Amino acid sequence: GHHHHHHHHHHSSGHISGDAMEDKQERANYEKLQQKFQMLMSKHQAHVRPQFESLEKINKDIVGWIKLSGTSLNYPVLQGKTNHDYLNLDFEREHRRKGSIFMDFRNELKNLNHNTILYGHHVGDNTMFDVLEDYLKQSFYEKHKIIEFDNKYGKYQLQVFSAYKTTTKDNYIRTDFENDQDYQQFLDETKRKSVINSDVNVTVKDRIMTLSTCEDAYSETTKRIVVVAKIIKVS
Ligand code: NI
Ligand code: NI
Ligand code: NI
Ligand code: NI
Repeated sequence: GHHHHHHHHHHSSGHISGDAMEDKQERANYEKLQQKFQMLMSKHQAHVRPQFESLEKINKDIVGWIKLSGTSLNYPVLQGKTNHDYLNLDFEREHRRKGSIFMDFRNELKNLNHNTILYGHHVGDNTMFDVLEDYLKQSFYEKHKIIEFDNKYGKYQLQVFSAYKTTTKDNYIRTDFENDQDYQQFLDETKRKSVINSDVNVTVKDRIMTLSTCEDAYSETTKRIVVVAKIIKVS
């Protein structure tokens, strides 16, 4: 008939059965929010501001939405005053190990900085940023070159051009650069590190978005997966 998932998923705790009740409840909350957002989008076909003004009623910290068709990446983007505000908090401001997909506290929304950074968990249960790992394969990249990114000030597409693995020590990412030479070096370095080949033209006149896995404090994880994309304005 008309099914969004392999199996039917109950949303009310009282009807959720089986193992991992909590995980299923967390999943239910995202499914509910995805539905609310999808209806908002289909309704405001000519704009994007109303969609987010509606989401802000839930939490003013919801500053965007990121979605990749055919994958589990379909979540609200949170932003706090630090890069750990939403590390272990969901969009309802409830404590959750996986937290939220969140934007670096330094980034602007109305007029994007040179490099906009989003962070998310990668626990390997096919949620949040687990999808970034799939980008390390050329086959997957080719079929998922465009990611949707929306915010109150516009609708964008992220044209993926680099995916690689690094350490968890690499904790300082620049949002803007001293000059074109440094930005050019960053772009060149980004393509150089990529384990996948891309034909995307990115120049110093362009803006990019960095998607990075992020781990819990005092975690054993040693590697991070990074995916970088060129930001394209849709409407
Ligand atoms: Ni079933
Ligand atoms: Ni269920
Ligand atoms: Ni049932
Ligand atoms: Ni608390």
